[PDB]
Amino acid sequence: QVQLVESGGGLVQPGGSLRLSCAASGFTFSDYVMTWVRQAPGKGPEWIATINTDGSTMRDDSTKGRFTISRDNAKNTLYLQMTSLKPEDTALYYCARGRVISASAIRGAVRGPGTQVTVSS
Amino acid sequence: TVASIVGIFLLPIAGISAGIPSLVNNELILHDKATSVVNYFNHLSESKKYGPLKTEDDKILVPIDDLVISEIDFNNNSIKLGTCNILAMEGGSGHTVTGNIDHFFSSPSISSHIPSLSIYSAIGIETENLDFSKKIMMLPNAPSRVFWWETGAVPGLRSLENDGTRLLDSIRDLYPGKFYWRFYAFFDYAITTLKPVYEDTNIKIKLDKDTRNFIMPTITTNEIRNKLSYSFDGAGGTYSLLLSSYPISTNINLSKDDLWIFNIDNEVREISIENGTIKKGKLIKDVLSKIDINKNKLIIGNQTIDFSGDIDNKDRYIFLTCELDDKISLIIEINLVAKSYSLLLSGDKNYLISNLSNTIEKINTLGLDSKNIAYNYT
Repeated sequence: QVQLVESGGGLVQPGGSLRLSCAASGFTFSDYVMTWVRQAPGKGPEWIATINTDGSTMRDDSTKGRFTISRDNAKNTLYLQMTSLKPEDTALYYCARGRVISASAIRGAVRGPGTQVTVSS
Repeated sequence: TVASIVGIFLLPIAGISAGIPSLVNNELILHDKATSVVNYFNHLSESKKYGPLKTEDDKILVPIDDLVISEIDFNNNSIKLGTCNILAMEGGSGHTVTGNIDHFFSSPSISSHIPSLSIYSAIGIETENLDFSKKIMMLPNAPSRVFWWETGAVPGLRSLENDGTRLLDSIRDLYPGKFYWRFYAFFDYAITTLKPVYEDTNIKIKLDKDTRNFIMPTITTNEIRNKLSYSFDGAGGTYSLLLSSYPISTNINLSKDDLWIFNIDNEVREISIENGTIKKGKLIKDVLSKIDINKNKLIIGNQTIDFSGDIDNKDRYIFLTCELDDKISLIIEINLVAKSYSLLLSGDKNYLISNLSNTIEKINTLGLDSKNIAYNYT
């Protein structure tokens, strides 16, 4: 019954910006903290940021400034604003319900299929 | 005993003093200005002026921010240091020094194809006969590293003199011909950039038979945090560990009479960063709905605690603790071998029995089985 579907990825040129979104249904969105993850081949899943029910955030400081998580509870939507993209940012970006940071927690998460983001030269 | 469990802080996140690195062109830059770099070495020099651990608020031992401590031995009152190196220089010609300003006819060149230089060798940090009287300590936050670095044209730096430039000179003087951080070669040059390449670092904590309380640092850089692990050697004392919501790999070598307590209040609660410190919020829905218990491994949310040593002991219980209200504590009694847990609520009898309904709702909100519950009134 839980649905999570990401949108907004695509082929982007180095230095561009992109806003990802994830629509949610099947649960009370505002009751949950929510996470953005990205995953490239050859790496473990990478935790980007988690947004609390009060709009405060917890984030990796290597994504600092360039990636910004936000939520719109009335639209049941999670957002990830991305800025100054670079080829190393190429991955499948996906949303997960809850606060999932460790590899096992991410791989066991309630998550969407992801939206592919490709930055290349 | 459960009283001691219930008896088990505005400390900053890692990097508030040493700096938090940034990802620039796909590599971590710790500092990117000459004066900022010098200031990092000035910060490091505090390990000599104050020792490897500081004592904050006369209650807790706190290692120097970004000091690579690879072992803490509570039996021998000693520390081991890990690797903190910086790339060496080769070549150059016509070196002189005038007024402590190095000069070259041809400048030397930084190379990652020759052995790197130990920064800590130039500090001479005291690692022995340390005072471990305080029974609360924040764990070290610093993986081993080799600092790659760069020079650039930087004028007007010839009068800079502080404990950082002294340490940089000490490196230069200890490895003659292999390190120059400020020099003239037709133009004034200096180190402009510090680029750590971190290395997997296991931090061994050799416990004694005593009550030892540990705070895990909050490391907000994934690439640093993922290079670190803690390995505790139990000696039959009473041990507590306050886990960070930013998880770090942890192994516990269980001894027969160890009492282990893991404070999970950060893991079960909303966390944000304000003024360089942790801010706790409300409980996270279903954060404990899939506790994974095995003889050699416990998974609690984003926490993974591995267990070695006496892992086939059928009689041992370990305890997880957190606060449900400002007056009620939740203790999760775990038997790793039985792969089982039960719950204990602890607080004032009047308050607890009053708010019993509210409290069992919180337990169920956390995702826990509420079928086995004991009650401890104060």
